[PDB]
Amino acid sequence: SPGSREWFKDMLS
Amino acid sequence: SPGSREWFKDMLS
Amino acid sequence: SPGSREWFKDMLS
Amino acid sequence: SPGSREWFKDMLS
Amino acid sequence: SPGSREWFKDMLS
Amino acid sequence: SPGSREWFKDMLS
Amino acid sequence: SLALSLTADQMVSALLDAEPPILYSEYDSMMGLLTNLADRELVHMINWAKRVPGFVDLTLHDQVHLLECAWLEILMIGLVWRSMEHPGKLLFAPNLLLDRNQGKCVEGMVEIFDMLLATSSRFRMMNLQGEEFVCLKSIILLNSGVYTLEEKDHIHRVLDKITDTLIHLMAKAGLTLQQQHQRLAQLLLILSHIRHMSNKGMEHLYSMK
Amino acid sequence: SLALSLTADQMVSALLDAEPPILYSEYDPTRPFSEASMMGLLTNLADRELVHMINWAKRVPGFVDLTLHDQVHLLECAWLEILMIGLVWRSMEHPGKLLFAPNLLLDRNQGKCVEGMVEIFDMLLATSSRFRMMNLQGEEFVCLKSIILLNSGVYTEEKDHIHRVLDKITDTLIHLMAKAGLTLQQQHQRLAQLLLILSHIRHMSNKGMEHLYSM
Amino acid sequence: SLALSLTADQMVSALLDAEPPILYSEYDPTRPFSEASMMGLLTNLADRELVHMINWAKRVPGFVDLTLHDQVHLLECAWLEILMIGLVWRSMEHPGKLLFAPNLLLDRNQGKCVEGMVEIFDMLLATSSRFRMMNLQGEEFVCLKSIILLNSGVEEKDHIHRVLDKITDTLIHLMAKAGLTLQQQHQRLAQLLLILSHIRHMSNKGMEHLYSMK
Amino acid sequence: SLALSLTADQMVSALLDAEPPILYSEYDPTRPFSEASMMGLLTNLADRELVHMINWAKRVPGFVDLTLHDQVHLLECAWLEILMIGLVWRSMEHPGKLLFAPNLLLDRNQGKCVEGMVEIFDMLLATSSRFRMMNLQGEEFVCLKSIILLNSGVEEKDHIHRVLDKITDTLIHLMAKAGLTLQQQHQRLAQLLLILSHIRHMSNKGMEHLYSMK
Amino acid sequence: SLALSLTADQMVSALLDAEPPILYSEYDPTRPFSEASMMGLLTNLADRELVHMINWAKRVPGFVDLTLHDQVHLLECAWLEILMIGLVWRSMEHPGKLLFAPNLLLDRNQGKCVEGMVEIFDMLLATSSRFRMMNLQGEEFVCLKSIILLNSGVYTEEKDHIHRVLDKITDTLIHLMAKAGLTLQQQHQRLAQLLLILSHIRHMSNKGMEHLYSM
Amino acid sequence: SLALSLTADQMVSALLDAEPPILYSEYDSMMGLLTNLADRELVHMINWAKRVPGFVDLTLHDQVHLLECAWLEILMIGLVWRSMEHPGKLLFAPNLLLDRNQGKCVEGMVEIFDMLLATSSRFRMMNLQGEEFVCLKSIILLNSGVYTLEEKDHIHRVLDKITDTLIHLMAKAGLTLQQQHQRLAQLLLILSHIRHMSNKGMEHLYSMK
Ligand SMILES: CC/C(=C(\c1ccc(O)cc1)c1ccc(OCCN(C)C)cc1)c1ccccc1
Ligand SMILES: CC/C(=C(\c1ccc(O)cc1)c1ccc(OCCN(C)C)cc1)c1ccccc1
Ligand SMILES: CC/C(=C(\c1ccc(O)cc1)c1ccc(OCCN(C)C)cc1)c1ccccc1
Ligand SMILES: CC/C(=C(\c1ccc(O)cc1)c1ccc(OCCN(C)C)cc1)c1ccccc1
Ligand SMILES: CC/C(=C(\c1ccc(O)cc1)c1ccc(OCCN(C)C)cc1)c1ccccc1
Ligand SMILES: CC/C(=C(\c1ccc(O)cc1)c1ccc(OCCN(C)C)cc1)c1ccccc1
Ligand SMILES: [Ca+2]
Ligand SMILES: [Ca+2]
Ligand SMILES: [Ca+2]
Ligand SMILES: [Ca+2]
Repeated sequence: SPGSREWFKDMLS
Repeated sequence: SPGSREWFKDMLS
Repeated sequence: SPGSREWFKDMLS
Repeated sequence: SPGSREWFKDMLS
Repeated sequence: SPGSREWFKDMLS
Repeated sequence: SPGSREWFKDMLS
Repeated sequence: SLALSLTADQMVSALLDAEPPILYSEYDSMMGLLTNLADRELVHMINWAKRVPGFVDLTLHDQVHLLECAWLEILMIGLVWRSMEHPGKLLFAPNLLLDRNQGKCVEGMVEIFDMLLATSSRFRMMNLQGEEFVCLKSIILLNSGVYTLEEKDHIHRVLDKITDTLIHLMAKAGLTLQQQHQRLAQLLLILSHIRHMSNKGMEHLYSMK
Repeated sequence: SLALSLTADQMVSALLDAEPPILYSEYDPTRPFSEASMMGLLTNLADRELVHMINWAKRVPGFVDLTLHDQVHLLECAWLEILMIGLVWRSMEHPGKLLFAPNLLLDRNQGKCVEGMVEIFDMLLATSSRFRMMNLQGEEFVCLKSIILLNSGVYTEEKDHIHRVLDKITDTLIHLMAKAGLTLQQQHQRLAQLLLILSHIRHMSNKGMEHLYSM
Repeated sequence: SLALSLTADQMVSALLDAEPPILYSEYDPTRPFSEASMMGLLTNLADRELVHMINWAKRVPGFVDLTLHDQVHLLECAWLEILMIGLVWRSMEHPGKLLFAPNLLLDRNQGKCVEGMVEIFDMLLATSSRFRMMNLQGEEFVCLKSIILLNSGVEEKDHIHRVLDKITDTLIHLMAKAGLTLQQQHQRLAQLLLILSHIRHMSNKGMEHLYSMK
Repeated sequence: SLALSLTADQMVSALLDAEPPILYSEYDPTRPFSEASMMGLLTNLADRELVHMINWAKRVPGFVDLTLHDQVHLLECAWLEILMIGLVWRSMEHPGKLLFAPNLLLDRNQGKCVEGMVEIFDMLLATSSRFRMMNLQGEEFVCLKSIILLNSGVEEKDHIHRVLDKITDTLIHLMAKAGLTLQQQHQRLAQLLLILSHIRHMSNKGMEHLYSMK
Repeated sequence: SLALSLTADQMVSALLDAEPPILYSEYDPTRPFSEASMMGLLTNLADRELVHMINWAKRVPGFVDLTLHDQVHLLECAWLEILMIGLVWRSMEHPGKLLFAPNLLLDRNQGKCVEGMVEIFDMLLATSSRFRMMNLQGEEFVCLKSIILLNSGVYTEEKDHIHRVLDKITDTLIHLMAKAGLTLQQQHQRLAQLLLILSHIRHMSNKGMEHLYSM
Repeated sequence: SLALSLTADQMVSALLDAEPPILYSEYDSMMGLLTNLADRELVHMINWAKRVPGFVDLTLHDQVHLLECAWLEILMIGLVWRSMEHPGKLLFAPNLLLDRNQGKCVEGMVEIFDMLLATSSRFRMMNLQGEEFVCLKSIILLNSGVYTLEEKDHIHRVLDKITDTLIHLMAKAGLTLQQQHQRLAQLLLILSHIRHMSNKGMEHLYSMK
């Protein structure tokens, strides 16, 4: 979900 | 066909 | 033959 | 459903 | 078919 | 109990 | 030019004097008898035409054209005239009087027969006179092929003379001006029916050749 | 009966008011005529004019008083004559040409496109020429066309009614001519010239029907 | 191009002179309508009108200056809008009815004969009533119909744009000559052109209906 | 009604002040578009814009004078035309592309991602280019968008008609103030309103496309 | 490295230029709030702001120099603090209210719509009040928000880089205050007052995360 | 008011004189030992707070609020300070030194342990001084509950004094003006981490009740 580690990682790369 | 007896009759009544 | 163009021509001259 | 008559009615009243 | 592109083209040329 | 609001109040007056 | 100077009475006289004789049917099929008669009447028609005032002023070409157009109409109006006193019958000749049911002899003729009988009935109802009849027959001769221009102008003046002559006859008989115009119209409309019957007859004749 | 009560001026008005619409033709104007396409074009036009002819006939004084049987008979007999006189009228001011429609003007050479049609064209053209040279008036034209309707089948008491109607149209023609200033002699001469036209119209109709049957 | 040299009076005169004929319908008047027969009649009429539309379009100033390709495109996109504006025009004197032809006047209840058609009839009737209420003139009508043709479908100004500007000038001229104030002229110009949006809409719904029944 | 007492300056000021916010898009920028995801993005955006359209419409002079029924009808008929004119406006500075949002700029080749959509994209791009070529002003844009709302769908003049006349006056005022001659003013008014026909057309094609994919 | 070469004025410009868009909310405005609908509304807004936060973070001087792992870590730690400081900033000129969006302005009583939320609202409101009373400037705000990004996860050589970036933001805050005319004593006092705010922002984020987990 | 008149050197002296003793761990689970210690340190914290200049000027209500907010932060900053010379270990007491792997004794504590160790490492890298430490501990006391207004105005003036005092200490040590501002910022940012760790600790404590 938005704000999670995996979400940030997905969004950042 | 147009102009025949039956056509005139059909068209007139 | 009677009534033909040629016949009329011949009869009228 | 946004844009439907019923949706517009709901949103305006 | 009247009104089609091809019909208009035929009629204009 | 130590660290409670009431305990602090009692200790500070 | 001689024609254009005749009085109405002189025109009537000339037309009456030009009348051909009545022929008897003669034996060489009903069509055979009628053909025999018609071909004999055609010979008399030649000399009749030449005695119609104005006709011989025309060129040979124009005379041939007019007769070629009108001959069957002329035969038919003659037939109708002599059948007038014979209700329901056609008097082809004095010795050849046919009723409607005898017309069925030739495949096709009985359509023509009924039309001729209805026209003869009209003549009877109008009480058509001989002097009027001869005027109509001469109009057919000069009119039927006429639209197809001095020679054709001359024809129109002769046609106007014959109209004058018809009116003279009606006035003399005591018809009012209104009656004269009405009767002139009634008589000329008959020529449309005579054309029709000739066209139908000519169709029949050509198809059996 | 209304028809016999009409004055001559009322008859003219009624006949003028009865006139059918002038019809236009449709065709590809970038495509040359063939025998099939020209005959198809004239057939199409005639068939459409026949529909409008019915509405006109019903407005001709006296026609609607007749029985259905009599109406059918008169129209069945006269229709091609009625088409042809209309054609001749509209061609009057176009020497050498037949104005089938405002957008379909044909000359005699174009008549050769259909086998046997040029002979009919020539007859129609000579009749239109006659009209022009007589200076036929529109009021006379409508009288003549209605005479065709009432006369062409009139032999083949209700028949006495048609004859009184036909007599009224004659009165109407003479009235128009007297109003135009023609002498008595000129009135009877022109009445005859006009009625003799109708024998030629009948002839052309018969030749037309014959041509239609053969194809 | 000659079209762009026309005065307002000459434009009006050219557009009036280009008008196609008013077409009559043919049908057996003793037989009642069916869905098939009514749609059949309207289809036959439209197809005849299309033939005469071609002759009309070629007489609209500017149209023959265009390439064949552009002429075909404008007509292919505009023909139903052009039929509809004509219908709405000839219906003005017949409230509640549509005068398809002088001998074919159909009221709204007759539109229900053809599935879906009554929605179109009601839009056409409202448009006709709007033109009546505005007292649309024949000279204004011919300007609007040519605008439809030229504005059909979807360096500063091409030829079509320049011709459309001349038709605008002509509409304004007509209004000025009738005594309208400048404010009234601009207001009426706007009212008329806004109705063209509704005519586009009705054409789109019509083409939909025609494509779905084919 | 107060709306009909507004001066041209007050109308412009009210319409500028009614403008909705410019919406941003949200997406994973490291994931490529698919048909599903692009249509999904455009659908999400449109649906957000519809919410803000309601607040905008209530601020258009005259709109709240209407009954609830009339308000609903105008919006139901006009909403896609309103989205499209907005899109075309914000795309003017981006030839060959459509600026759906400040962070969502799509070129014509990207429109092919969604079956059928590229025909709509091309119409929208041409309209945007036309507005650019005309140097459409923001004040003119807001007048046109309100015209769309009020002219939506299909005794002398009802309320809507009277308000539309005031917006016409306002457009002409804007043109006059920019120094256009009277002829230029009427020509530009016509050019602008004719483009509304094309916007109607594009909306009809869009609604078709949306209904057929549902 | 660009970040360490920026003058203080360039740092301010870059931080101001990095700012995310102000987001609007969507909801039925004729429908009253419930606990579910209000929490749904704030969740929706936060989730959208998170997307735009990523684009902002990448424009913060120094951030993009870090590894992916470090970027994720700092954002994962700081995001709710970043949302809350932004919320407090935009509420500054609205005493008693929280301006979630320009069309979503809520007071503390509306916070009671969600169980346990009013306590958080009160903390946010006291912080916004503190901002107002300090007359916090937008240039200071952008410095503080970027300090949160770089600091909140900075314990949990590339770490020495972040610390030099953090020192530059401190230099930037002092520059802004000196330019405003504050004395040396007022500059260090205000630097402290501003940085102590960040301990309260951390506290509110922790309380927020706790509330989010419990529901 | 007495607090507001102290020089920087007098503030330092007062803060140093207020320091509580270092306690030894005592036996009545690892959590049991820590709880024992914490509860004993809380008693000393009461008298420490009362010796922080400015604190007893506040109302009883405000004193309770501030301590209720800050106490675990105060314990934690103390823990971090005394663990500074013990890399990788936390010196809870002289007789209770735990490494990171000993933190796994209580489900949940090892998250907290690593944070405390990273903070102690930061203190070591900054070479934090005792005089600086006592300033930070007193800032925690006065700041942590302070946003929730004369009494709160007074607190802000005392907070400003402690800032002045930190700067005085740094200037005295020979840091440049730039270094002083940078170090002040570095030290205050630590208090954000101390808040975080306290919030996490309080969560743990409440959930096991
Ligand atoms: C109506 C009677 C008739 C003819 C006729 C009319 C009047 C008259 O006095 C005498 C006969 C008729 C019959 C045959 C005919 O053939 C001519 C052949 N010749 C010209 C080589 C001509 C007229 C007839 C004509 C066509 C078909 C069938 C019958
Ligand atoms: C002479 C023109 C003409 C027709 C025509 C005349 C006047 C007019 O206004 C329009 C057309 C003509 C052509 C065809 C036709 O009948 C079509 C068959 N239908 C009746 C079933 C009738 C007249 C025609 C007639 C017969 C043969 C060849 C051509
Ligand atoms: C609205 C009337 C109408 C047509 C019409 C409009 C004005 C007019 O003057 C004549 C007709 C209409 C009907 C059918 C039609 O078909 C065209 C088929 N051809 C193009 C193959 C066109 C228009 C129509 C259009 C679409 C659906 C149903 C009816
Ligand atoms: C042309 C762009 C577009 C839409 C759009 C236009 C402008 C804008 O600002 C935003 C979007 C579009 C796309 C989808 C859409 O769905 C509405 C679904 N809701 C109403 C249930 C509406 C407009 C679209 C419309 C129809 C088909 C395909 C694409
Ligand atoms: C205090 C407002 C708030 C949120 C909020 C704060 C600032 C802002 O700009 C927007 C919203 C809030 C609400 C929900 C939320 O998370 C949703 C879950 N996502 C991240 C998966 C985050 C913040 C909230 C946080 C925790 C509990 C209840 C409410
Ligand atoms: C970080 C060590 C610690 C405590 C501690 C910190 C510093 C110090 O000097 C001494 C202890 C801690 C542990 C328990 C505790 O309980 C208080 C219960 N009383 C308040 C009733 C307080 C702090 C602790 C806190 C929360 C959860 C787990 C462990
Ligand atoms: Ca990714
Ligand atoms: Ca019938
Ligand atoms: Ca509602
Ligand atoms: Ca062609």
